[PDB]
Amino acid sequence: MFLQYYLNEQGDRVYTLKKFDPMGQQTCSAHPARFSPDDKYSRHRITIKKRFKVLMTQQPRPVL
Amino acid sequence: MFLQYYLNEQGDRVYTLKKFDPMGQQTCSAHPARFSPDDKYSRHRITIKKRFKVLMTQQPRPVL
Amino acid sequence: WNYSFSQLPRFLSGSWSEFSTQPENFLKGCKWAPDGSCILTNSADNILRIYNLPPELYHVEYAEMVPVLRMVEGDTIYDYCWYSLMSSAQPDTSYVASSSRENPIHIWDAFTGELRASFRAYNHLDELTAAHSLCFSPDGSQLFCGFNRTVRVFSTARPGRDCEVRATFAKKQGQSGIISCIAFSPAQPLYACGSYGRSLGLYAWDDGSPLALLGGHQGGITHLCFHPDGNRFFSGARKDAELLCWDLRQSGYPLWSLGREVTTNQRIYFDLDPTGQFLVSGSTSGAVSVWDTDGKPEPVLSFLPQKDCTNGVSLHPSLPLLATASGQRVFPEPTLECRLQLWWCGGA
Amino acid sequence: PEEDVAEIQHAEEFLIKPESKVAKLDTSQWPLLLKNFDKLNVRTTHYTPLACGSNPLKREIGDYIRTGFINLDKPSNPSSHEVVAWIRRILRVEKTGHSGTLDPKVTGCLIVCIERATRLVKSQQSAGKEYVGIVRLHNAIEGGTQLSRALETLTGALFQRPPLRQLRVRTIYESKMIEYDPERRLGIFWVSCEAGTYIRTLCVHLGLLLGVGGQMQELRRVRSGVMSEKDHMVTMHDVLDAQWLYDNHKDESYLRRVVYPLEKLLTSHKRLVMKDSAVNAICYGAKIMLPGVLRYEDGIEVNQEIVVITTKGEAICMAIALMTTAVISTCDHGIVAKIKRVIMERDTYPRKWGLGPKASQKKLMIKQGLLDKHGKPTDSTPATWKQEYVDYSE
Amino acid sequence: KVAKLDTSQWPLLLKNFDKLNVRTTHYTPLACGSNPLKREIGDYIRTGFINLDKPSNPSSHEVVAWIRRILRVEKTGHSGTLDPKVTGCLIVCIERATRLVKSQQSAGKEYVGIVRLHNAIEGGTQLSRALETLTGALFQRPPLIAAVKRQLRVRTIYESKMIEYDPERRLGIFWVSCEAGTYIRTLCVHLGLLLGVGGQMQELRRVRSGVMSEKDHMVTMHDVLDAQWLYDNHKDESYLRRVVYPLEKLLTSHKRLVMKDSAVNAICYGAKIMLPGVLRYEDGIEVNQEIVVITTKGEAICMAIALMTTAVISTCDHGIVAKIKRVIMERDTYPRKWGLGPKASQKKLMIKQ
Amino acid sequence: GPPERVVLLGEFLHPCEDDIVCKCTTDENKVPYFNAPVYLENKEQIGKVDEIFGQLRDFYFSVKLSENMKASSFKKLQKFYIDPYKLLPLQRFLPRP
Amino acid sequence: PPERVVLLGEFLHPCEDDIVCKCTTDENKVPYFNAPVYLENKEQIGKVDEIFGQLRDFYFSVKLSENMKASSFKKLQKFYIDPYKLLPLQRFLP
Amino acid sequence: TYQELLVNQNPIAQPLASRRLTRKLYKCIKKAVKQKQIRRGVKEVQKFVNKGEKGIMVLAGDTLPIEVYCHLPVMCEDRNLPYVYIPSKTDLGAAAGSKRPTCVIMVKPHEEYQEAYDECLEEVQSLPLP
Amino acid sequence: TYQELLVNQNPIAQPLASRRLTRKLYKCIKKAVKQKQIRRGVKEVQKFVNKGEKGIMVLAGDTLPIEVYCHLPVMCEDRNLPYVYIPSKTDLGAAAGSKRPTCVIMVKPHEEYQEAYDECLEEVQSLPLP
RNA sequence: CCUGCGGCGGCCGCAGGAAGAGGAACGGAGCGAGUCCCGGGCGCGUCCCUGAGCUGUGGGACGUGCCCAGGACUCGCUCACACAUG
Repeated sequence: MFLQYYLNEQGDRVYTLKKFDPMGQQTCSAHPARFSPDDKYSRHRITIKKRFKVLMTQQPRPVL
Repeated sequence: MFLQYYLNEQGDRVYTLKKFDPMGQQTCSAHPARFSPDDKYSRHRITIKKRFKVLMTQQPRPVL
Repeated sequence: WNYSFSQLPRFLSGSWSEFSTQPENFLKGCKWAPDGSCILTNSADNILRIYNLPPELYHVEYAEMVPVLRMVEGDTIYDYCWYSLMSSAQPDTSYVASSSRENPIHIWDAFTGELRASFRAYNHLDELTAAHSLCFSPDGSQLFCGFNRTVRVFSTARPGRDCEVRATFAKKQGQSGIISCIAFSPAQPLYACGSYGRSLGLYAWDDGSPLALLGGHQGGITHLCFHPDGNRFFSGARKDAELLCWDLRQSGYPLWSLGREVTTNQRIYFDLDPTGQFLVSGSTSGAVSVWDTDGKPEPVLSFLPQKDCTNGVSLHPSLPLLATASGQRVFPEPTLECRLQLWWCGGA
Repeated sequence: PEEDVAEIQHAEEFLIKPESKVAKLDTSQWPLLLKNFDKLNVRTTHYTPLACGSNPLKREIGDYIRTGFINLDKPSNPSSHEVVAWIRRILRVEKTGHSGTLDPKVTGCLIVCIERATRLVKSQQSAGKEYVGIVRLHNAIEGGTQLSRALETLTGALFQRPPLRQLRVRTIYESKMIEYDPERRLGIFWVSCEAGTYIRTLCVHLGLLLGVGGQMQELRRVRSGVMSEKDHMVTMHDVLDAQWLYDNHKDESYLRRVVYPLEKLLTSHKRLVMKDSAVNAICYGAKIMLPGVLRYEDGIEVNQEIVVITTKGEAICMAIALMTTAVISTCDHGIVAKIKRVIMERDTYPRKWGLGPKASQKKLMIKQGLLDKHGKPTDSTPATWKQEYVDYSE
Repeated sequence: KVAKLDTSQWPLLLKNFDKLNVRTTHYTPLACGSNPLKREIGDYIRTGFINLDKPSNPSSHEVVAWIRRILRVEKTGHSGTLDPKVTGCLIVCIERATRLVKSQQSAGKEYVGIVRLHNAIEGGTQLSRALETLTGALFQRPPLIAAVKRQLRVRTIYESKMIEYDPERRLGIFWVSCEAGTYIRTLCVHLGLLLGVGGQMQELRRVRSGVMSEKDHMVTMHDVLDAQWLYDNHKDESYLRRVVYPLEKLLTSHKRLVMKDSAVNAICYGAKIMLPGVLRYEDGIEVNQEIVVITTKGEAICMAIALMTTAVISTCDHGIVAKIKRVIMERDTYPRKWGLGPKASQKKLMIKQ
Repeated sequence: GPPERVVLLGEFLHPCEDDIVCKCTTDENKVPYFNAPVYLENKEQIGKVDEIFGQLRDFYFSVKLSENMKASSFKKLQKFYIDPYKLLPLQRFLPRP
Repeated sequence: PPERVVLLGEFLHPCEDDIVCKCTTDENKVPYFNAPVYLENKEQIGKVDEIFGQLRDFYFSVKLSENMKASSFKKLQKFYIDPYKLLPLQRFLP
Repeated sequence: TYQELLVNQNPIAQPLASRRLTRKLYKCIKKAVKQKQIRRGVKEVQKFVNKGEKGIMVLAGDTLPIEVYCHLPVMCEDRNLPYVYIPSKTDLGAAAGSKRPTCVIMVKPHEEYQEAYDECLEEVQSLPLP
Repeated sequence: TYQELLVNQNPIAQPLASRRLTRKLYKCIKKAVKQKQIRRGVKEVQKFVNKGEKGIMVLAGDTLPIEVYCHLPVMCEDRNLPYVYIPSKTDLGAAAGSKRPTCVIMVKPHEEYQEAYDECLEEVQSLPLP
């Protein structure tokens, strides 16, 4: 893959072909992580994502 | 019994086995004093609790 | 060889350096292995240590004794004993029982030093209760242990949760208090229980049925010994001066009384000859004293292993050695180091 | 001062006092189809609520999933069909669909409709979309100016062949070149699409028009109709983790973060609120007639597509408006809309047609024989009824 | 001086009253209520509850019996059974407050205990990870084996934490947030099994019952006895008024429905909660949700189950908003003023006429 | 008498105080009765089920060993087997639907 | 052999073995796929393979015959097709 | 060390013995224990104040929660017994030949130590009321 | 550069190896690759971690999206296998031998470099808990 | 005639309807009883105990007076039969 992005101040993706944003910090891979239907490792991800306060429930809720 | 505690700057409880808290004070037992319904020293307790300004009424009102 | 105190026992080296690792340590007693291979010592740091007979005895200033294992318990050890039928010829028999505060009865293997088995005893609320005394039956098949108004019998073949319960105090009648020590008779089905409620009881091994209940020490009873005579046995207590002698023939009253200084709430051990003739006791004054039981037991000797309480003694089953353990609780005033030692008690 | 404040609290008297002023609500932050619910035009308030349904967000977790959809970020290996099959197996639901087929390598927005929400799949599939993708030019060119010119030239209603075929026409609303690398000749474009537009074909045409030739290197869908990657987007890992957390901890929360109710998709549409008695009739396939209406929005126009909702904010059906907003306000009778797609399951709301005054009168007159057995007039019919009653089936 | 306050500072159920939705602003105030804090002392204690720090020796049943003998009242109930040796937070509801006890017994708990391990482990991290394994919905059996066979059941632990480990004594302090009915003794046993060394519960304290925690408003049995003594001897209410809180403090978390003054006694007699009576209603009222119905002075009339949502209440003009779950208030606290409204008067007239 | 056939019940984890802890492996996450016998692959009784503890999908159990059995005998990931009629479905512990 | 021909369009820059061409067909009618393309001399250069661009001014490309090379063709050169293959634009528009 | 112990005090901790008076009280307790003339623990001290036995009552100033012993000063003031607070319960246990702590000791008068006992009484009553 | 590398770290990337330990780990990886004792990539690493193999698992704190290696550090804790994060993807890749980046490797012991392996093992196990 | 579901962008089959959209007291409350899944603890008081035994902020002996599993589900008695007064 070659597609990379850095967020705006406005909070939305700006795609770029570079490995670094114009302020020098690393751009993220645009594509999601690989998945297979047979992950039994959901427990491990939930544990860690709780410990560092990054589980999706812990973020403030979206506007509905 | 083993549970001791000391107070955090919030005024919350930090539970310890240590007889001393990290700042050097003694820790309090987590458990309240033993009680009897036939206790007859209510007068005495109220008297010196008033005397040293530590009766419950003399504390600031709880916000509700 | 033989045991004979014609003179003061001779010093062979002990262990002093270990116990200093904890400030205000002391030894809670020592016991020879029933084959004489090694000696087990409890301590105020709750670590069961074990020393071999230094081969310097067979092979001058000895080396200081160092233990081969250190079986760490998590809380205060109430009792500990060698397996009744231990031998060096048979590896699997060589294990140690131990009882600790609010822990089960741990079994430790005496060669490797690992935890090997656990016996768990529970009250009516399904809560764990600790054993204040331990004893292996003289046939090795059972592990008797003491509790408050209760003796429970575990089977050594099935470690786990299963025990017979033998109530010793029944509808406020019988032997009360914490049963502090258990012993068996070399000949007879008797076993004898001492209690912190200052009392003795004799029971039937197969039943648990009371045979007698006997007069009091002026303090809680802490140790027992049967003579190689099935006929006669001895007992001691905490904060008593007197060490009492009993007999199964003409029972009901202690035949003789012997004097020793106990002024602490300590188990001051005493021990007999493997042939039964001599009786040796420690004391809080430090003075170890010896009687000849071959009439009233006749005083033989007193000597001072150290200038502190001698709380544990034990006599080697084959060989002339005496072992002593030392120390007591140090009391403060608000604002003398303990040791295991060995002695030769044979002829020159 | 909380010491002062608390002594005031115990000392002095509190009451919610009478006033003569008008009570005006603020519904601007009610959820989904209940937003600005007071600003609707009101026909009547006299009806009986039935307490049988739910507010869409606060549905029980069973019904929440069955009415729900996921704004998924598609992983790069599987096909969209295989993805929705995975999602069906994870949630243990029986039926699933999506808003459009991303060919396997492509990632991005895939609106995965679950169970009863799959009734919306056709409307989601027809919706306009946006893409980000890489074009790999086979030969060099004067620069990004030329690629931007090619993208401008292709911004229109276009001829397209599918990849291997027949000719088709799809429109591309707006195109920009994000950036271009002259070293590898990889350029990244953003295009807004009519649904069904082929981006591989567009890349080939960019190559042809430039003359260098080119391909699509990889592609990402950033928007699928109303949902964007900015907008509540969830990964496959989030779906699986959510279902696992719900099973093991019994914690509904993380599923309720991943799955949304279908009423979120309809939010753009104009609303028309029905009496609870009307709801199950519309679910069974009835016409949407004026006596049922309680509320209706501004700017409802003839043949416009509107969402027909209950008083709890649920969606009953998608519908085609026959009366303008002004006509709805003024008229005595008629059909305000007709069904296009019934969303709500039958017998969620109970069966209460034929119990009202006019319909009971007609129902009685059939038994009296004053109308034919088929309900249409006879010589026995009174002149008053035969004049006044307008049968919508003619 | 009340006008100085924000509505956010108004006490109990009137807190943030103006951020409720407003149906109407007109009614005729009757005189015969009070703010729950300003109840006359007998009434105050009959409606009140105590957030108690339970002592170590007695059972919770004994504790509540002692409370109802100290305060001269005839009914008491508690938040959840604490085993005799267990200390901590026990909500004790007095007289009319006993109507809320099933709500309290369902509520979530927090505990702080100590587990004694029967053999050594590598350190605190093993115990913490073993606590993580036992979070979620768990199989448990009640803590006695002496009764031959006991049924297995599922209990949920929401969070767990390890606060200290003492390798010398093999003691670890754990904090557990869990649902009511969870057996912590059994948790210690299973934690010991999971480490492989064995274990027991050494000691336990409950630090939260539902909405009440040990942090604030918690008092000792000595406070109850001494407050009753001070009231009897010197006729001073003040120290009782700090020991006992009104039951409205328990209901603060619930969604609110504010009634016209005429509707109150009708509800207390068992009438359903009609929409013409409603003055104000809270965002997020849902169908079949348990809500609290209050008077304009803040007094809880009843626990009601909502038969309308918030938007439905906004749209309609009459009908059942809610049905009674449990009536807190007594009859004729407010006078009978039903049957006097316009439509009901029409119906009365036309039945006679 | 021994049962007719037996189904996979668990893998062997650490011993615990002359008693053995097992991870439970059952095909529908079926849950055993208390004191149900536990067998080897030989349909040979090693003990009985004492404790059940775990997360409802993902749970453990403990075995009280037989009169002559001994915890040292077993090896990590060794399998144990149970009479299928002694199992209960996981649905039975979930609430009234 | 071709019966009769009419205009397709006008030359534009070449592509990979292919010619890209601007269609200027009368009233913007559209060719078939595989439609043979002829010169002014009525000799076949190849056949149409791609049709692209926006509807009114749309382009196309030709798969050239093995006898021809893209280098031969010239600016403002026109290309031809039999009118019986041309399709009316209103088949696609609505 | 007196300062560190001073940090540990209760709210009711006054009147608090001077450092030298604290040493005097400890040594007097030591002498009285050798004579078997103290009562210690709230249970004994309370019981024998009820029976009316005289003495000096020494209280640990670091005892929490206060409600275990805080009734005792009024029990003394009713009978006009002398009482005083000392900085720690561990020292109060230590002076009584104990390794465990205790929060109250009553020192009864007896012949051998009485000169020091009368000195202790003399200073304890000299103490300012709070 | 290390200060700049701390800007790029993902939310779960702790405990993070200190700069000295980071250089030490690079050196240890470079020794271990020469004996073919490293694993690399999440697929291989997790396969052999399931198989029962042990070592030090080194993780790149740069990794986004996190979901790929997130299951690894709890999977370590279940097996009591040590793990540590280091501040870049590219240097971890380079030390492993990959010219392209890598997000996880597993350095295993061998007799040649085990002095440095024991340095890494003890220093990593003696890192603070987050 | 309308809707829903399935099968190859229209058709075919099967299933549910034929819908004008009712009801400003419906059918409640409070209290009590019945049917299904006390041997001890605690409190107090004639003497011991800093036990290495929990323990003096309390443990024991001998005396002596307050506490007794929750949840389903049915209906007898009292009071109403309530749309809440611009």
